[PDB]
Amino acid sequence: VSLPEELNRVRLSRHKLERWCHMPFFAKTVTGCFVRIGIKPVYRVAEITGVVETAKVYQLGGTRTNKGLQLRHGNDQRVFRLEFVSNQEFTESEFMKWKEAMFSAGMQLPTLDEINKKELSIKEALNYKFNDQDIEEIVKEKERFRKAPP
Amino acid sequence: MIIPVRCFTCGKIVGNKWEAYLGLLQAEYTEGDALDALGLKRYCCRRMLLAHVDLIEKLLNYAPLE
Amino acid sequence: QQPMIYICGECHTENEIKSRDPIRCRECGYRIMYKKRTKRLVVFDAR
Amino acid sequence: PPIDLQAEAQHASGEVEEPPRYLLKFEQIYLSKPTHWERDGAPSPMMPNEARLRNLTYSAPL
Ligand SMILES: [Zn+2]
Ligand SMILES: [Zn+2]
Repeated sequence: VSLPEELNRVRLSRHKLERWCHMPFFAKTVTGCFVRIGIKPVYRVAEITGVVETAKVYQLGGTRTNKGLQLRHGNDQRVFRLEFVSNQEFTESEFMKWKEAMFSAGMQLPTLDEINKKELSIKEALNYKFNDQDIEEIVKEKERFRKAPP
Repeated sequence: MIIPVRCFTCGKIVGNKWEAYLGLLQAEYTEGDALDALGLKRYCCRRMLLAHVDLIEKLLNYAPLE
Repeated sequence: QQPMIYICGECHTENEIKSRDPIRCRECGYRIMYKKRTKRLVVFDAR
Repeated sequence: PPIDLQAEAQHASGEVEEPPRYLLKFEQIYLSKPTHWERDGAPSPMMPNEARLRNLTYSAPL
């Protein structure tokens, strides 16, 4: 990956990740994507490694989630909430900030052709058919963090 | 169900007075006194408020369509 | 160009139920759903 | 009346058998509240309006 435009395909926009905040195998949906996280002119494209748990429930638009996200910027890896991610796309410098983070960690750089099998997973995650026994587990997520009377 | 907009017989608007009438009804006014205060003298007009049933208050009890 | 959006009963929330998808709300899983108002034009004379 | 059933003698023993007999007596009765089970059998409260809209029978299991 040597062009700041192409990483935007595997980038999670905020209008769509809320609609995927309850997609099954979420730990298979977000692991590998990139986000425009908020943390003077420094900002970072973070590596989504895993999904962890925070004890703080925050509202992501209409939905609310205590879920945490295991982000990493080359060497700096920790939990984050879906509150500093923005819907806006990656600028030129922020992608280089990510390259510089990968250069400083010694960690292997993604090849340009590798993205094709990752970007397609999101299309199947969006076009997912809700026919199975997902109802108990989907409804359980909202009742866990939001009161029963609404 | 909700206050008729106009007097069935004569055509006088009676839809803009139900809240006024309810304000009058909070006090011990007899159903006739409220009409007297609102100036509705012909019985055609008076029948409109005297016989009205505000059921819409019951209709609001139902869960809302966000 | 519809994913076939339906309105839940007790949730009142638009849920996407595509063809041959079970009519259940995304939240509460209630089985009752109502079709959303038509997008077709609706006009009355008020008479 | 409580049931008293006696097995039909097969006469396999070659003698007039005294076949085993099974007896049943009904005791306590229970009635749940109105319960709606989704197609999966998951129990949920059956509300009259739910039964009305789903053309269900507003009933409770016994
Ligand atoms: Zn009149
Ligand atoms: Zn629902």
